[PDB]
Amino acid sequence: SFLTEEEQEAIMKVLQRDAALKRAEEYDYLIKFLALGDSGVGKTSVLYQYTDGKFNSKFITTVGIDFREKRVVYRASGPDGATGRGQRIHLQLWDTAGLERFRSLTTAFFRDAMGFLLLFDLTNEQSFLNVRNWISQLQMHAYAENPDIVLCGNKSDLEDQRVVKEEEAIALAEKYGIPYFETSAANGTNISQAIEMLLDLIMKRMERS
Amino acid sequence: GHMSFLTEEEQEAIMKVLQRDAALKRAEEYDYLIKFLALGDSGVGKTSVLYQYTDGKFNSKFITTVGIDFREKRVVYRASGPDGATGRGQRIHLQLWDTAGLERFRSLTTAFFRDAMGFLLLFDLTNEQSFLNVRNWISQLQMHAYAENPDIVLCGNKSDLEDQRVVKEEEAIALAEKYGIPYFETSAANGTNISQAIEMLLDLIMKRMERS
Ligand SMILES: Nc1nc2c(ncn2[C@@H]2O[C@H](COP(=O)(O)OP(=O)(O)NP(=O)(O)O)[C@@H](O)[C@H]2O)c(=O)[nH]1
Ligand SMILES: Nc1nc2c(ncn2[C@@H]2O[C@H](COP(=O)(O)OP(=O)(O)NP(=O)(O)O)[C@@H](O)[C@H]2O)c(=O)[nH]1
Ligand SMILES: C=CC(=O)Nc1ccc(S(=O)(=O)N2CCC[C@H]2C(=O)Nc2cccc(OC)c2)cc1
Ligand SMILES: C=CC(=O)Nc1ccc(S(=O)(=O)N2CCC[C@H]2C(=O)Nc2cccc(OC)c2)cc1
Ligand SMILES: [Mg+2]
Ligand SMILES: [Mg+2]
Repeated sequence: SFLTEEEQEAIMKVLQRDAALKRAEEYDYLIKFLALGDSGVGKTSVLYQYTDGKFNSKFITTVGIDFREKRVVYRASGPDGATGRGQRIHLQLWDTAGLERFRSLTTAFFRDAMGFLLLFDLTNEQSFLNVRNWISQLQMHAYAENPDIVLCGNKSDLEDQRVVKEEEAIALAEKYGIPYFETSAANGTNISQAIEMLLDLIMKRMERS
Repeated sequence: GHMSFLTEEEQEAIMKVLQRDAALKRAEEYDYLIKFLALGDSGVGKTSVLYQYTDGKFNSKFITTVGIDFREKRVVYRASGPDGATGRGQRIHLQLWDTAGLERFRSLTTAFFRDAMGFLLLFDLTNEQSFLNVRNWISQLQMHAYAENPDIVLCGNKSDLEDQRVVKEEEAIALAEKYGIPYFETSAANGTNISQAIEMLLDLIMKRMERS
């Protein structure tokens, strides 16, 4: 078991990199958010796909905590399909280990998030079932009582082993008022649609300020 | 080395510390919340200094901090002035992070540097080794504070032990000057300078804050 020196140095590396990044943003605005979910659901894969278009299938469980950036451009996303001239958005995309060994390390990074990507594994029902607790965890620890969440039933490319019925998943999302997307980190289905939704939900919350 | 992962109990603690923090923060979403953070080697006096500060009390049993905690104290801060021009009393809600010191908690404690507008660095006067590591703490603070050239006050703690004092006074004033930081010699037991150092830190933060 016992946590090793080499793994802490990586985490100090991520931390050292975040601390550097914040010091510089000091684009148009920096929009931070955070992906979480049981481990082995594709947080890293999903984010990797989204940023780089690639996908490794070797499972490399996240060493506690990591983050990525995309310099995307956000546009209006207005009513009945409008689009006013949109902004530059530096993105920061936290990736949390879903394991026990880091439940208390990852939960400290919620404070830096402005939205959330809650992931489950369409091929693993317990991923789906534990989704309620994850949401509980987010109201309890995020920095607004009703934090913006987009849910993702990831691994949509593995139909011959999909045990979560879209009915049950849409029903869970409707019960909380959270957008649902079924996603694949293999081939990128809805990977863009889903995080951009969060971005809209997040950017629109700032124009309520 | 062989650093143990957090037991569930250990993680139980820290999760409710976090839960505590979340509420505090959300609640403040007639004041001015100010935070800072205690750090330095294990056993140098970190919690005790803070417990002396908030409750005017001291406990002899070493109760090593399980990763992270924080204490609060309401206070009134009045501006400094060029000819004793002390300004209006500001209510200042104070959150005081107490970080562990054992290395096995290093990356958990460093996470919280983004929440701390200043740092209270402790070594022990009865332990030169703790005093020697202080350079590496400042280097860890330059590296991971979310503002650069961050505000630090350095505390030589345990000053009420003079038969056990080993850190020469001059070596510390030296350091504190080379790095240009306030140095205080403190006692978490009798309370000598505890208040003065913490008041100094908030002052720095306060003046630093209104650079605008
Ligand atoms: N077919 C398919 N496999 C995927 C997809 N996303 C991840 N996987 C696979 O599922 C496993 C889990 O990947 P990973 O990104 O590490 O998941 P994670 O939830 O971030 N793990 P951790 O929480 O430990 O960081 C890997 O073997 C990966 O290749 C996806 O969209 N489709
Ligand atoms: N005589 C004396 N004892 C002190 C003083 N400050 C702390 N102590 C004692 O020395 C030990 C230091 O304990 P404590 O300050 O709680 O540890 P800490 O700095 O928070 N380290 P940790 O990272 O393990 O939580 C305890 O036994 C405490 O009671 C002081 O000024 N004088
Ligand atoms: C939970 C999600 C939700 O639904 N709402 C929600 C909850 C929390 C947060 S937030 O706490 O993370 N947050 C607000 C904006 C940025 C940051 C902040 O406050 N300050 C800051 C200031 C200066 C610099 C700096 O980086 C360099 C950062 C945002 C949205
Ligand atoms: C607070 C301590 C800390 O840990 N970090 C930290 C330190 C300083 C600042 S500072 O911007 O305010 N500042 C500008 C220069 C120094 C200092 C100042 O005002 N006067 C001064 C003090 C000593 C010698 C000296 O040379 C003539 C001048 C901000 C953060
Ligand atoms: Mg991962
Ligand atoms: Mg302590």
